[PDB]
Amino acid sequence: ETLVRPKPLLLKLLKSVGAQKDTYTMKEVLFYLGQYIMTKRLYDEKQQHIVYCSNDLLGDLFGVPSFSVKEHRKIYTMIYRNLVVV
Ligand SMILES: *CC(=O)Nc1ccc(NC(=O)C*)cc1
Ligand SMILES: [Cl-]
Repeated sequence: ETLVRPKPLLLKLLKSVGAQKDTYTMKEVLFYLGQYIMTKRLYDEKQQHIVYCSNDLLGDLFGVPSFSVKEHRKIYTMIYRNLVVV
């Protein structure tokens, strides 16, 4: 029950999947992020652990063109840089 407040771009991403609160648990942020990736089918249909996020809000957010869902350290860093732990 780490509570977080997302930065503007991450809030836009969360609201695009129906999450309109301003404060979240980290678990909620990760959940919505995964729902965003799935709905927009940003993962590679043949290599489904690879997310291509160039030219998308998620890439603008993360500042990378792609990442593997298995890269937890990198993903947590990119998420942390886009919110404030309160
Ligand atoms: C179904 C599936 O792929 N589950 C899964 C569980 C855990 C992890 N990684 C870690 O817990 C670090 C990957 C995939
Ligand atoms: Cl932002």
